[PDB]
Amino acid sequence: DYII
Amino acid sequence: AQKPVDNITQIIGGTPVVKLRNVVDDNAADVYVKLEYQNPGGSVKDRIALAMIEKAEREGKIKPGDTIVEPTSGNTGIGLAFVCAAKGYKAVFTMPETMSQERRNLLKAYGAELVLTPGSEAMKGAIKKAKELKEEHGYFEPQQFENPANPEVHELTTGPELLQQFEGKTIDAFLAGVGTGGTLSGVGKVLKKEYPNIEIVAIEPEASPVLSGGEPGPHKLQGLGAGFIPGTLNTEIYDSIIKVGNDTAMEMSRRVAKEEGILAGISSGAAIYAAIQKAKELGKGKTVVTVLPSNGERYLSTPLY
Repeated sequence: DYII
Repeated sequence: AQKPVDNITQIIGGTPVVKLRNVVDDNAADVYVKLEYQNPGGSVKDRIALAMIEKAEREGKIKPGDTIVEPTSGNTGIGLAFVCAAKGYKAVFTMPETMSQERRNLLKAYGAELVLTPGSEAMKGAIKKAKELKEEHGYFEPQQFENPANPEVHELTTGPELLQQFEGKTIDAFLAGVGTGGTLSGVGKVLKKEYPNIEIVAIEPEASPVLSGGEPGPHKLQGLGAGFIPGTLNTEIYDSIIKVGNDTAMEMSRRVAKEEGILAGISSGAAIYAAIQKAKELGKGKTVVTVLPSNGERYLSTPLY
């Protein structure tokens, strides 16, 4: 999933 | 060189700007890149980590020694870990168990505690667990996708730095990848005010084009593509959106390292690719600016390099  | 400071957080900001020479043609606009990996913690997220902690301190929501919590597998966790170590706070991060051992080692090197959530649950599981921990334990949650100090610090620091750097020049287009949207929103507000004819352009992954109206999906542009429209994104700030594919972004980051000597992350290759596309449209003599959020050294174990 996202890497923020 | 800066006079000595008592705390490393006093060197966050004031990042340099380099003009590109080789990956863009002499027929296109000039393209300039702001090196946000020159912040002392290594990414743009030093700015929002400092700002969110300092605002909560100034509002009495936290005091030195307190523990904060944030769900993050990326540069915001590194930023918050760095700032908390520098300012005397304790940090807890939640994240899916798919995060690399080296990335874990980096957060723990600053003294942070990690709470790993099921890999199959991805960020949803980490968000759920951070909220649970916040309510059980009284932790402060910065909330990078909602906290207004995120776009506000870009309105106060990153944006106005650019105005100083481009004095006596007109910026014709500013482009930025959207993760939280704080960079695009705060820089864009300041630049639109000073340069009312500027175009402001959002960049997002082709594979998860939620700002374009499409569906979220898995993608590899680290730092971008939250899969939703963040609270911290002003959806009115941009005039257009450029979608970038996984492979396109990685090919550009490789070109820029080899041909400009600028070694940056995947999201930087997406930003530069979009900025070159915009520069070709605007043609010679015009000025295009974008931001490079993170350094290529943080990606040596990914397919990028």
